[PDB]
Amino acid sequence: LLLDHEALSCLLVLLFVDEPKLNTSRLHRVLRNLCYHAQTRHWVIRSLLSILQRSSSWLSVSMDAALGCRTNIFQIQTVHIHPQAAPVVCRHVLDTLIQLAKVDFWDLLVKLDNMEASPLGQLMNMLSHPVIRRSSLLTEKLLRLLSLISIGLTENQLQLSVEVLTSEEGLEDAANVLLQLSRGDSGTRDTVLKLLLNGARHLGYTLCKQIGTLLAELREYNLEELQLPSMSMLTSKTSTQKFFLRVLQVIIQLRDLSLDELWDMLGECLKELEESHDQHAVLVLQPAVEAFFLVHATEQKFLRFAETHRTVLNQILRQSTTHLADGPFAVLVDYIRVLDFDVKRKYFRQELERLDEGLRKEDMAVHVRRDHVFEDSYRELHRKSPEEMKNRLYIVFEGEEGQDAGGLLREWYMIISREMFNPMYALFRTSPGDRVTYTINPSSHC
Amino acid sequence: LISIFTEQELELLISGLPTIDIDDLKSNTEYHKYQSNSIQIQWFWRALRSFDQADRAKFLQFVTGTSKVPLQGFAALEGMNGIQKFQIHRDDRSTDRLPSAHTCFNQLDLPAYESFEKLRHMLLLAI
Repeated sequence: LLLDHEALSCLLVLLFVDEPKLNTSRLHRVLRNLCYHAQTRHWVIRSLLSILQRSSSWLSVSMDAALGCRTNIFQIQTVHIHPQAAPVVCRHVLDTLIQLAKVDFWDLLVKLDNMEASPLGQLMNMLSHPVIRRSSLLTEKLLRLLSLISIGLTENQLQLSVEVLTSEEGLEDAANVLLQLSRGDSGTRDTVLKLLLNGARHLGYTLCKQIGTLLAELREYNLEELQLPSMSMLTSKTSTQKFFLRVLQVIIQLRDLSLDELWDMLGECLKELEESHDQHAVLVLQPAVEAFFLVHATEQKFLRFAETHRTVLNQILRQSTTHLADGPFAVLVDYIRVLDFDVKRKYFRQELERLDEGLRKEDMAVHVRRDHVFEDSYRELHRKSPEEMKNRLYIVFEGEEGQDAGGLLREWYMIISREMFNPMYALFRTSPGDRVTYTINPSSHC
Repeated sequence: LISIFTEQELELLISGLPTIDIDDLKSNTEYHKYQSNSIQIQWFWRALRSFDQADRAKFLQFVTGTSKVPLQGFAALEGMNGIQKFQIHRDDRSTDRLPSAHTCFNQLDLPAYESFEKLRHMLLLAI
């Protein structure tokens, strides 16, 4: 027992006072080092968690909380924290708890003033309490904390409401929590999967209601650009589309949802957007399409979809910076008629760079004579490796002046593509029908 | 990885998408059973103008056998027997079959499709 509970209480009072200057990382490292002693750790954490629950004269600490309101952080009459200061006491305590997770107090505190795995249940209950559930920052920190600690039914319901209701990093830490819980028990896996499905069905039902208003309003728009107000609640960053897709990506990450009323009305809605002669107007349904192709086309029906909306899914992909062969729409790589030429060209060049991403490319000289370029290049390269060809070639003509290498390369390629069709090399001959094309010269054995 | 392109698209990848002077082609088109003011021909020009550069190139490949645009313009469009202009023929066969091409004559046989939309659909499905 290096330090007593009164000295620990004096240190912990520093978490309430919000001073920017104060070095709270050093204070966290002091508490961390003190918390190597198991009894100190246990009392410290039980106090910090009592501070969170109680957030949800020496002790005269005035925090400027709002306009014209300078609150006292402590109301002593059984010691309460004034709810204006609470979100800061929460923020500092969760900042300390994240480090202690990487690695009585009130009665002592009034005595002054007059002069991992078990409490995971409390930290999951904390999600219900209003100062936390309001604040996206405190929620993100508490979720990061839970995601570290994870390394019951209501407590998972409260963790899932964090996804069905409102933080991409905090909800990816919530995904980590829900995964690492499912690693724990088949029973928590099952209850959290089925309650994800329950929430995803609610999200799907209300998404079908929203798209039903959108489609109806597109009917009323045509029957007489697209800024349908029903679109606002789909454009929104916090739209049920993004919630539905997030939840489905977590379900599919746990696998290692019957909604034909949604999928067929997303269908007729997309068809009625495409018939309405606007293009980016589809993109307000891109995440619902990506959910459709997540739930279907499991690692057919998605192909009839991609057929009847082919040019639309191409507009989607062309607009999307999601890498065609790294995103969800990768499955259709092998059914290639469902992409645009320039989409396939982009896919080509990105997949080519992915396969060749390990090769460092250098610059590489090719020394040729203006009158012999073809044979000098053949001698230089024809025994070179593919990876030596993959180097950036720069061509030097003997004694010629320096010039722009890009124009000089374009000239070199032009001259080579010409010399290919000199009959002296016997590589290519014109089609006797067309007379402008070229095919292999069957007299190249000369 | 190259097999994602079609046999058309590989030409468009190696030699690039051409710029089609539709005015030069139209000025160098021969109409055999259609006429220049036939409704299917006005539909043809509307369709081909509505087609993107790649579908125009695929049409040029469809009718000439290549995407190569003649440097001198389509007045210099070659066929098997010297300069042969692009040419549209009415295909008096059933209009439930695609147009058909005889590229050595730069010849299109084109059924009398009943509507702009249907003609456009059939041509786009051909290319």
